[PDB]
Amino acid sequence: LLAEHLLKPLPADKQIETGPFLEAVSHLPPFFDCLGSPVFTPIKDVISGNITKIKAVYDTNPAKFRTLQNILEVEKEMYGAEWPKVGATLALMWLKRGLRFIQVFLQSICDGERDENHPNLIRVNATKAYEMALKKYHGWIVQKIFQAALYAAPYKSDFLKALSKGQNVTEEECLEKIRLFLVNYTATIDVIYEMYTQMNAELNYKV
Amino acid sequence: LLAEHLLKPLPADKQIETGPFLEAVSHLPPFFDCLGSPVFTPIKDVISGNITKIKAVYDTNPAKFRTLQNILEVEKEMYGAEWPKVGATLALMWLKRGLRFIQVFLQSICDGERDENHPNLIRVNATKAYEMALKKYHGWIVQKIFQAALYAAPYKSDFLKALSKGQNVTEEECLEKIRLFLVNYTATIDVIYEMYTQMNAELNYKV
Ligand SMILES: CCCCCCCC/C=C\CCCCCCCCCCCCCC(=O)N[C@@H](CO[C@@H]1O[C@H](CO)[C@H](O)[C@H](OS(=O)(=O)O)[C@H]1O)[C@H](O)/C=C/CCCCCCCCCCCCC
Ligand SMILES: CCCCCCCC/C=C\CCCCCCCCCCCCCC(=O)N[C@@H](CO[C@@H]1O[C@H](CO)[C@H](O)[C@H](OS(=O)(=O)O)[C@H]1O)[C@H](O)/C=C/CCCCCCCCCCCCC
Repeated sequence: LLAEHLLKPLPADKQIETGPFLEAVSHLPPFFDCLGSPVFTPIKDVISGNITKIKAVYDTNPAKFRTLQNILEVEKEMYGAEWPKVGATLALMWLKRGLRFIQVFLQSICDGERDENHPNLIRVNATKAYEMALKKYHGWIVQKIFQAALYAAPYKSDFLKALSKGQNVTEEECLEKIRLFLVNYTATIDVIYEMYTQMNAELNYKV
Repeated sequence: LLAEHLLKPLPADKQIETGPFLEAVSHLPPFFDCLGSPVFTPIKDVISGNITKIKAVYDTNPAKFRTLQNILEVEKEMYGAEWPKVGATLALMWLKRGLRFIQVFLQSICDGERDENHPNLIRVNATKAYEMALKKYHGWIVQKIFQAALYAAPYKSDFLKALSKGQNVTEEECLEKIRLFLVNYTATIDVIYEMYTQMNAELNYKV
């Protein structure tokens, strides 16, 4: 149930408190265990791992790492020339990309983007999310692994069904709750991308 | 370095002490982080997860769960009709299959099985291991994911190189240490398979 854990709104100064953020996004990886296939469990674990790494660094000193901007600027100072490919900065660099993937996927579904010829699939939505969020950073083996995983994707009706877990709500109602979640989720992700740009903390290497 | 953590020999009564076993096989999953690609990290984590689950159950009562046979017979009693698809029995059911995969792969390399036309690849060895250990239990998406991952497989020379980490030893020496490790490793795995048969604890479902 996405809109039961809305993200906070951005404050005027656009600084994101680390503790609240981590707590919010930590409700996202489990969803990957209700998409119908064990092919997604490794994906839960990849995104959780990013979250766990940021929390581990935050837990060393919450006041020093109070906001996400604090994390980047502090680690830049701590690590010198190995930064930004170290620590929580690297974990959040990759986290923002998974989060962005989810954002683009959910927004595509809610904007009614679909394959007219195969309308209860979610493949076009996942393929667009992947091209926007992830593909730039994956070598061809991983891109092939994505293309294989796409076939385990559930039908759209089943996917919406699992997002409400059985609430007996119309798809229309379901999509409206998703639109609501997307408000502060997109705004937050955009601010994390903008901070990576302003700090020159973004790297373009492929895996 | 495989032969620095040899498995114990089997005792006369062919009972495998749980603590020692777990400690031994826990040196195996890290190796997946030195094969040259992030495609294997999810694999480290899948096998570690099986090991972690068995240890978690063992830690509740070491004396009740002293041997692997103890685990199966105790859980059969604890869980009734959900057994063998529960608890440490299910974790070890899947563990033995990963361990068997590694065994068949290493033994194939050491027996000189190779593609004459592509002699410094390890693909035929991985494909045989997969067919012997795993394929029976994978649906076609996962089989496709395996076929994609096969392309991240290192060259044989690099793989042997990483097993000695840089020891300046001939491949011949390397393979002889692997043959030595394989003695008590194969014997132990075979006893775990035989216990699954004798207990009727083996399930054939696909993922
Ligand atoms: C709430 C709604 C849910 C929305 C989702 C519904 C979608 C359903 C639709 C379609 C299904 C199709 C598949 C969808 C795929 C979903 C993708 C979600 C986003 C995933 C994000 C992946 C990010 C990524 O590429 N990561 C990559 C980079 O990770 C980072 O690497 C860094 C070093 O360069 C660091 O190590 C870093 O670690 S840390 O310590 O700094 O934290 C670490 O996190 C990571 O390598 C890729 C992971 C994906 C797995 C690819 C490999 C799979 C191998 C499979 C092998 C199996 C073969 C075995 C056969 C028996
Ligand atoms: C020391 C020497 C090292 C030797 C290895 C060198 C090999 C190098 C050669 C070639 C490389 C080619 C790939 C090689 C593959 C190696 C395979 C190693 C053995 C792996 C064993 C897999 C076992 C397996 O199939 N497991 C399956 C069943 O697991 C069990 O499921 C149970 C329920 O039915 C339980 O949940 C159970 O959990 S527990 O709680 O009870 O413990 C759990 O462990 C498991 O589903 C399969 C895992 C493999 C990953 C497949 C999915 C990958 C998805 C990738 C998605 C990425 C897409 C994202 C794109 C951005």
